[PDB]
Amino acid sequence: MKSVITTVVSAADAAGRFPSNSDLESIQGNIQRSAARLEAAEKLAGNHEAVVKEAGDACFAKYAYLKNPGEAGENQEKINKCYRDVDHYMRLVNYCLVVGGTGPLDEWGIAGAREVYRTLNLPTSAYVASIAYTRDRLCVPRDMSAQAGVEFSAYLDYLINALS
Amino acid sequence: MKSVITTVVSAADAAGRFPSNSDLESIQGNIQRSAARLEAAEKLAGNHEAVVKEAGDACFAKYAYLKNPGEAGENQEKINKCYRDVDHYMRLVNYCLVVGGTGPLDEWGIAGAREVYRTLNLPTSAYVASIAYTRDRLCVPRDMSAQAGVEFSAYLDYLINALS
Amino acid sequence: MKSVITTVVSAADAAGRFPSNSDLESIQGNIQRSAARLEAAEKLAGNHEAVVKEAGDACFAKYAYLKNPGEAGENQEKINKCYRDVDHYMRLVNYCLVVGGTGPLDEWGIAGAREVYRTLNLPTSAYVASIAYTRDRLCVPRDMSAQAGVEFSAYLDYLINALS
Amino acid sequence: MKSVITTVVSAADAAGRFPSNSDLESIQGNIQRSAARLEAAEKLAGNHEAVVKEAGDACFAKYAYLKNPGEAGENQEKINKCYRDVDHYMRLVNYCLVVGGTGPLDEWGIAGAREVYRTLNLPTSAYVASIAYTRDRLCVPRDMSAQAGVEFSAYLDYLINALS
Amino acid sequence: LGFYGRKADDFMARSIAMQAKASAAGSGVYTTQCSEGASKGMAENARTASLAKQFR
Amino acid sequence: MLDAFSRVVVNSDAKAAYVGGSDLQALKSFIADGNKRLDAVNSIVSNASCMVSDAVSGMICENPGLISPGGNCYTNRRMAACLRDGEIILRYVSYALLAGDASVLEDRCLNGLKETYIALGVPTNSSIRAVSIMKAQAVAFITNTATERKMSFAAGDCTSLASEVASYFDRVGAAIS
Amino acid sequence: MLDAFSRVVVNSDAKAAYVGGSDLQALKSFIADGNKRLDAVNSIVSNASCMVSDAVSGMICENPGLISPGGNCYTNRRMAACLRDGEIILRYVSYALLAGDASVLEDRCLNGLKETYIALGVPTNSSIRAVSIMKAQAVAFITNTATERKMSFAAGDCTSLASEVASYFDRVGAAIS
Amino acid sequence: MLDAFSRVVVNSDAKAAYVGGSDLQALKSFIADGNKRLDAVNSIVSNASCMVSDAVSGMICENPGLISPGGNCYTNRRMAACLRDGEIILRYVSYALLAGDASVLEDRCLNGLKETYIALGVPTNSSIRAVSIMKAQAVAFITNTATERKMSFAAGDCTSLASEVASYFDRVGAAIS
Amino acid sequence: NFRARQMSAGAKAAARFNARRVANDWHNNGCNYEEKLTSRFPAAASSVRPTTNRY
Ligand SMILES: *C(=C)C1=C(C)[C@@H](Cc2[nH]c(/C=C3N=C(/C=C4\NC(=O)[C@H](C)[C@H]4CC)C(C)=C\3CCC(=O)O)c(CCC(=O)O)c2C)NC1=O
Ligand SMILES: *C(=C)C1=C(C)[C@@H](Cc2[nH]c(/C=C3N=C(/C=C4\NC(=O)[C@H](C)[C@H]4CC)C(C)=C\3CCC(=O)O)c(CCC(=O)O)c2C)NC1=O
Ligand SMILES: *CCC1=C(C)C(=O)N[C@H]1Cc1[nH]c(/C=C2\N=C(C[C@H]3NC(=O)C(CC)=C3C)C(C)=C2CCC(=O)O)c(CCC(=O)O)c1C
Ligand SMILES: *[C@@H](C)[C@H]1/C(=C/C2=NC(=C\c3[nH]c(C[C@H]4NC(=O)C(C=C)=C4C)c(C)c3CCC(=O)O)/C(CCC(=O)O)=C2C)NC(=O)[C@@H]1C
Ligand SMILES: *[C@H](C)[C@H]1/C(=C/C2=NC(=C\c3[nH]c(C[C@H]4NC(=O)C(C=C)=C4C)c(C)c3CCC(=O)O)/C(CCC(=O)O)=C2C)NC(=O)[C@@H]1C
Ligand SMILES: *[C@H](C)[C@H]1/C(=C/C2=NC(=C\c3[nH]c(C[C@H]4NC(=O)C(C=C)=C4C)c(C)c3CCC(=O)O)/C(CCC(=O)O)=C2C)NC(=O)[C@@H]1C
Ligand SMILES: *[C@H](C)[C@H]1/C(=C/C2=NC(=C\c3[nH]c(C[C@H]4NC(=O)C(C=C)=C4C)c(C)c3CCC(=O)O)/C(CCC(=O)O)=C2C)NC(=O)[C@@H]1C
Ligand SMILES: *[C@H](C)[C@H]1/C(=C/C2=NC(=C\c3[nH]c(C[C@H]4NC(=O)C(C=C)=C4C)c(C)c3CCC(=O)O)/C(CCC(=O)O)=C2C)NC(=O)[C@@H]1C
Ligand SMILES: *[C@H](C)[C@H]1/C(=C\C2=NC(=C/c3[nH]c(C[C@H]4NC(=O)C(C=C)=C4C)c(C)c3CCC(=O)O)/C(CCC(=O)O)=C2C)NC(=O)[C@@H]1C
Ligand SMILES: *[C@H](C)[C@H]1/C(=C\C2=NC(=C/c3[nH]c(C[C@H]4NC(=O)C(C=C)=C4C)c(C)c3CCC(=O)O)/C(CCC(=O)O)=C2C)NC(=O)[C@@H]1C
Ligand SMILES: *[C@H](C)[C@H]1/C(=C\C2=NC(=C/c3[nH]c(C[C@H]4NC(=O)C(C=C)=C4C)c(C)c3CCC(=O)O)/C(CCC(=O)O)=C2C)NC(=O)[C@@H]1C
Ligand SMILES: C=CC1=C(C)[C@@H](Cc2[nH]c(/C=C3N=C(/C=C4\NC(=O)[C@H](C)[C@H]4CC)C(C)=C\3CCC(=O)O)c(CCC(=O)O)c2C)NC1=O
Ligand SMILES: C=CC1=C(C)[C@@H](Cc2[nH]c(/C=C3N=C(/C=C4\NC(=O)[C@H](C)[C@H]4CC)C(C)=C\3CCC(=O)O)c(CCC(=O)O)c2C)NC1=O
Ligand SMILES: C=CC1=C(C)[C@@H](Cc2[nH]c(/C=C3N=C(/C=C4\NC(=O)[C@H](C)[C@H]4CC)C(C)=C\3CCC(=O)O)c(CCC(=O)O)c2C)NC1=O
Repeated sequence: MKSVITTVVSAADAAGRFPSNSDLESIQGNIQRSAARLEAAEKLAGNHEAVVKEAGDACFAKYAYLKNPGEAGENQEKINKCYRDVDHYMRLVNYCLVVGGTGPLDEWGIAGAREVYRTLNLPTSAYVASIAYTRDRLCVPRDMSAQAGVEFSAYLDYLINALS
Repeated sequence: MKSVITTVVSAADAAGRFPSNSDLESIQGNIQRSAARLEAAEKLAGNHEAVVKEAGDACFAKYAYLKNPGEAGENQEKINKCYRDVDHYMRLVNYCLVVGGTGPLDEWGIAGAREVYRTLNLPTSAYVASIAYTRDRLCVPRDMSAQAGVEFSAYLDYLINALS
Repeated sequence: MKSVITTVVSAADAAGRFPSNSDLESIQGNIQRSAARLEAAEKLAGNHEAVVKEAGDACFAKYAYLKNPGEAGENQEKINKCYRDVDHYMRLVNYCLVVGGTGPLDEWGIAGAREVYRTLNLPTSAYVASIAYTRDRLCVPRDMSAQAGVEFSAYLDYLINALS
Repeated sequence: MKSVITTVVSAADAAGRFPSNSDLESIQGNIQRSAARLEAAEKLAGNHEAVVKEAGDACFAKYAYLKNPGEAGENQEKINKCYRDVDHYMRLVNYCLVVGGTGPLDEWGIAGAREVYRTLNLPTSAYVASIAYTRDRLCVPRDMSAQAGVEFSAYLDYLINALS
Repeated sequence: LGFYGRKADDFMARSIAMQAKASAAGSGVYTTQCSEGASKGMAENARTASLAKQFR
Repeated sequence: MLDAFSRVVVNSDAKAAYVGGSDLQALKSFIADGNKRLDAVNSIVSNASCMVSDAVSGMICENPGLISPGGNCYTNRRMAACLRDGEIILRYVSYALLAGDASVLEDRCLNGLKETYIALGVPTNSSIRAVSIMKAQAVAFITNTATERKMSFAAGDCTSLASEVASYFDRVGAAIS
Repeated sequence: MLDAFSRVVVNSDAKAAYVGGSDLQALKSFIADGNKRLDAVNSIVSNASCMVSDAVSGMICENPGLISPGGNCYTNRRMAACLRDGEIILRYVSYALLAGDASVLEDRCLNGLKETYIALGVPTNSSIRAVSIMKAQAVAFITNTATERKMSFAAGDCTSLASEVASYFDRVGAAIS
Repeated sequence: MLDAFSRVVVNSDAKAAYVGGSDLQALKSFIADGNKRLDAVNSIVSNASCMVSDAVSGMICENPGLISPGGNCYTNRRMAACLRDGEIILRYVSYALLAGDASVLEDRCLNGLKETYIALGVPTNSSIRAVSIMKAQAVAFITNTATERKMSFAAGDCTSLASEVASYFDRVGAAIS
Repeated sequence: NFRARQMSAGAKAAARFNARRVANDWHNNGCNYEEKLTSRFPAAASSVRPTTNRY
């Protein structure tokens, strides 16, 4: 996991040490901006079927070569698995708005992503660019609050950053 | 444990090596001065009830503040445990005249003494000074032999040294 | 080096510790039997040219095969080096009667003896048996004192033991 | 004398100038040097009984023709006369380590001495073996401090530049 | 980082190892986890193992 | 390691569930009770040097048979290791009071903890008495119901945190048994 | 870890007792016997490679089952691993006599020794046979009943050491069985 | 490492000198002064907590520049390393007093030790002051010229060890200079 | 290898708690799977040797 609980209660154990006031201070920043963090979570829970479909053929507009046989998108059975694949990325980013850090991303959906995809001849360049479509796809005083998009947008360009 | 057996049969195992004549030499010094070492042991076995009582209120003369409530000597139930505490130090120093080194002291009554006492609000300054009362409390040609006090007195100032 | 000084002042440094009376006791056994140890040293200093010649062709009686070409004793130039070789063993055993332990033997003339000799096609079986000739070659109330031969003879069968 | 301080005094008298800090510079440069220089300057008064029967006869080990008629050992009181010129030439080496310069010798030792020794016909090429034994027996980190025997060499073979 | 710094650097790490040889021998035992040999003596032969590691 | 915000996502991922507001209101009330949790965990670690003494001196004033030599627990390094083992478990449970979840406990100490104790000769019946006195003083310390020591607070209910520490210490006691 | 000096202080440790003037007259035999104990231990360590070469040859005298190929002990590294294991009983039974107690023998080899030998396929009957050769040659070396080796001694008894060394090779014979 | 029994052999091994009774009698004085040599070393290890509290308090009595903050030796961890460095130099001279030789001082302490202190920033002049107090009290401890503390002894001259310990402490001082 | 299982019963019992004291805290931070691999298998997580000394 990955949160501020994974920082300070682990470092006090790594020092063999009490939860001193360095550790008690670090979780106060959760409290004053969990209200900033957790109206973003029900947006992509409310749009968990809305923006998966608008990101797939926005990716498949700029990656339209896949439909030949012998590639990653040779039939609709691939595309039926492909909207599963962006949504499984989209599940975890919703959960990282809850745990604070990128907890469910790294130990489940990020580490060893660069041992899988082109071995299964899946293009990694379409994977970041489907996400980079949704990275700029926001409008901060109109969709959500202004205190909600800066947790959302910093996780989506991280998904291009973590594949780097 | 801690003796010359703990030096040379362990270092030959730490070298992966025979008991060569470096190891056979080191125990010869036990033999020529065990007679020097082991008429000191029956002195404090003969005085195992004599000098526990003379050290407690010699300590409690120079530490007479303990008898208030809220401290380490608030009742006689503490003092009934307190003559147990100096005697439990006094048991081990008798045994170190037998094993040669400070064998029963370090692994039983010395290591982690500085994690216990003032946590139980017991003063460590009275602990060394009760022992330092008994450190100079000797008379080498009169109580024991002259070859017996130099093993005894070197262990008692060690008890102040090991608490340092 | 290898003596009782190499035991107790090194183990007190290996414990990070004072020279306590375990260390002060171990050298007392030097003092009471250095007179036992050091009339043996001037025997083989007095016979440093006497028993080198009597050990070479006692070895070369039971190892008489060496005089052919292509072996370890093909000329007198080998035998001129061969009385150097037993004397260089004989120098060190004289010094181990002075330092107490086998100090000059192991770090100079013993360690890595089993990487040299048959690589230089020198027979190691003649090396221990030239020494084992001199091992029983003693007479304890007649040559030296009775307290002198038991340091001498225990070092010579050690030379067969250290080559094992 | 030519000392550490005395150079800039006459240099202040040369121009009419004053002591600056560059005139004050090397007084620090001796007190940063002489933390161990006075050890061997004490050990020239601390080993001067074994070395008078080392360096007094180290001439005689090489110059064995001193007992020729017409030399310094034909009579017994002139064997004393070369021995005091090792006894004064290790009490003046005791006096030369402390000045900084060659202070005893350029007023008393070198002062005319190339004229002196060949009309009394004493060989000044035999005076080098009183000094050459004080140049090879010098094992520095066991006899003195490790810096101190390097500079002790430098006063000592400057005398060899005077005699040869 | 200096000749003076280089000859300083092996002295305290010898003292760090001799600090840590004195926690192994906190109680005065050459404790059995440290082994540096075999049955036959051969720690002079394992000197040449460790001085190879000193050299390599 | 894993906390109360992370307990609610490891089950939803096992059913591939997007976490919505059906269960978020338990965590809004958890983040409501953040400073209440803070005003709990300050008072535990403040006097915790006194708490490990009050355990192991109260553990032995019911049983002097440990200090009776030839027993397991008489000598001072043994008592140092007793006060090692006494503080470390109190150190570990204070991470769980901060977490609101006991998953910081279960891997770092609870794995094989009892089987090492019978391999060491530790009597676990004295251990379950010792953890009870630690449980006894801590519920009086997260409240202001101690003997003499009274920290200053803002008032209100803290028994819901006291049911968490009551569900923490016995889970250690279920693992050292 | 513990000499025959110190067997009589760890049982007085269990009673909160001290070594008073009744238990140590066997110890005042044990310190008056300092140089008769010393005159036995030169006689063992002088001929240490005799005794490991007399035991394994006498073991291959009585048993040609191991010398057969596919047996336990027939080949080169294998018989070299015997002279590892052949001396290490003699290596610590020296210190059992040097300290006077087999407590220096009980933890340093006898822990886990039997179960490794079935894990290595070592037959324990040849192990208990070769240690009985090592007992029979050691009791003829501490005394004056060897074949040719005649060291200088002062007369008197040392059958008290002959019973001490007989209670040692049986203790290693019970622990490799 | 190396000592007075081994000092007389390394100049004789360098010349292949078969050692006979021309240099034995200087060691025979070391043989006869065995118990006199141990008489000084047990008065110096019996007050070693006094001397480490006497010297650097007497060093801070003469020069208060170190306890000024921003100086060298002022704060709490900083004073723990003062007793750390100050005690270990007393351990090494007590090794050196026993060997008849400061060789064991010369290799475990006296290699490179000087410019580690100025790669740290230790003033070397304050360490000459602390070692000179440790030179001056130790020569008052090996004789009976202490203030209050008089142990029981056998009388006579023992200046020959006072010249030995004074030739050891300046070897410490010239090494750190 | 024999002197691991020879020496004690409690120091080798303290080893299996010590094996998590190098791996959990400074070798596999963030991976819970690699964290419970230590607490289920300490002796397997003890020769993982991530101090890259090229051995
Ligand atoms: C082969 C069939 C066969 C042998 C090989 C040999 C082995 C053997 N030896 C003994 C008994 C002893 N061996 C001793 C050791 C030595 N004796 C010496 O003279 C030298 C100095 C030394 C070897 C370096 C000793 C002291 C004994 C005790 C009796 C004795 O003095 O001889 C046995 C018997 C073992 C037992 O009875 O348990 C064996 C098998 N003998 C063979 O038969
Ligand atoms: C500060 C103003 C100041 C001090 C602090 C104190 C330190 C000091 N002490 C000496 C000399 C000695 N100290 C000795 C040690 C002890 N004396 C005792 O009575 C007990 C047994 C023991 C301490 C546990 C001894 C023996 C001496 C020698 C003389 C004497 O007998 O007192 C000095 C002088 C050091 C020197 O001369 O180089 C100092 C600075 N004195 C202070 O002035
Ligand atoms: C973990 C225990 C330990 C401590 C403390 C320590 O200093 N070293 C280890 C184990 C150990 N090894 C030995 C003994 C010897 N080692 C050697 C080889 C040395 N020679 C070398 O060139 C090197 C590499 C730097 C080493 C280590 C030798 C020759 C011995 C002699 C013993 C013998 O069989 O005669 C020892 C014992 C002595 C010591 O204090 O080092 C230990 C504890
Ligand atoms: C957990 C998801 C981490 C993470 C793990 C990775 N580890 C990689 C290699 C690696 N990891 C370990 C420690 C761990 N792996 C094990 O198999 C065991 C024990 C059974 C442990 C404790 C080791 C020792 C190694 C090297 C070889 C190996 O795999 O065993 C790895 C591959 C890249 C790399 O070499 O580092 C990954 C991705 N990495 C993460 O991002 C999360 C936090
Ligand atoms: C469609 C818009 C994409 C595309 C998607 C495909 N992904 C395929 C397999 C696959 N994808 C992932 C990553 C994703 N799936 C997950 O289950 C999780 C985590 C919960 C993530 C992040 C994985 C790990 C796998 C392999 C296992 C699996 O099938 O789930 C896939 C099928 C490939 C095949 O079977 O040949 C497709 C079509 N591929 C594309 O190129 C566009 C960009
Ligand atoms: C009275 C003259 C003393 C004093 C003594 C007290 N010690 C108390 C507890 C205690 N003491 C030790 C050290 C000692 N006891 C041992 O069993 C052993 C080793 C065998 C030693 C060295 C320990 C480890 C403990 C804690 C466990 C125990 O009770 O044995 C004590 C009771 C304190 C309390 O219960 O509050 C007293 C009164 N205290 C003093 O201040 C003077 C100097
Ligand atoms: C003659 C009775 C011997 C025999 C002797 C030979 N040794 C030869 C070389 C040699 N020997 C040693 C060991 C010995 N020499 C030493 O210098 C020292 C230590 C100070 C010892 C213990 C060494 C290390 C060497 C190699 C270097 C050297 O030459 O000194 C030798 C010459 C062999 C050759 O050059 O081919 C001979 C003849 N050889 C025998 O077989 C009988 C038993
Ligand atoms: C100056 C340094 C001393 C001092 C030296 C003398 N000591 C004399 C006798 C002496 N000292 C001891 C105790 C000592 N020997 C040991 O073996 C041990 C511990 C390992 C210690 C502490 C003894 C037993 C003796 C008598 C034996 C002897 O040396 O003959 C002594 C007189 C010699 C004599 O009596 O024949 C001197 C000059 N004595 C002093 O007064 C200052 C403190
Ligand atoms: C801000 C982007 C610009 C302005 C207007 C627009 N509003 C748009 C709204 C829109 N957005 C989505 C996807 C949306 N739903 C989600 O859950 C998430 C991510 C978490 C996103 C981005 C959808 C389906 C709509 C249409 C229905 C609606 O209005 O809610 C938009 C995109 C184009 C569109 O489909 O309408 C623009 C443009 N106004 C401004 O001033 C900003 C420039
Ligand atoms: C030497 C200290 C001075 C002299 C005479 C004294 N003798 C004293 C004896 C004494 N000592 C004790 C305690 C004693 N018993 C022990 O088991 C141990 C330590 C292992 C000690 C120290 C007791 C109970 C007595 C009195 C009975 C007796 O004489 O045995 C002593 C202390 C005061 C006293 O109680 O008598 C002094 C003083 N003579 C000298 O020349 C020494 C200066
Ligand atoms: C004791 C062995 C038997 C008896 C008489 C013998 N004396 C012999 C003496 C002898 N030994 C040597 C070598 C000798 N010199 C040394 O330096 C060393 C070792 C350090 C030794 C062994 C020499 C050159 C002689 C002859 C001159 C002399 O007597 O000193 C001896 C050996 C044969 C011989 O050469 O004479 C025997 C036999 N008497 C007994 O009762 C013992 C059985
Ligand atoms: C205080 C100042 C002082 C010195 C600088 C040295 C140097 C020195 N040596 C001698 C004096 C002498 N030096 C020698 C020495 C020798 N003759 C030889 O042929 C050999 C080379 C060498 C053998 C050791 C002799 C023999 C005399 C006396 C001259 C004589 O009486 O024949 C003298 C003459 C005055 C005197 O008698 O002391 C001086 C100054 N010694 C000192 O006292
Ligand atoms: C015609 C039917 C119709 C609806 C029911 C809603 C649809 C709707 N909204 C919510 C979801 C929600 N609904 C509410 C609103 C409330 N929650 C309460 O308990 C209060 C009674 C009330 C306050 C006014 C909130 C706050 C959430 C998000 C929290 C959650 O339920 O998980 C849920 C349950 C979880 C989910 O699926 O998201 C549903 C079915 N829109 C519709 O068109
Ligand atoms: C002021 C300076 C100063 C010196 C130069 C020496 C000089 C000196 N060295 C030795 C005597 C000795 N010196 C050494 C030491 C050594 N032999 C070697 O092979 C190495 C080069 C060297 C350091 C390892 C030895 C081993 C002896 C005794 C045996 C011999 O003479 O070789 C002696 C005889 C008495 C004694 O042991 O002290 C003297 C006076 N001492 C001093 O005070």
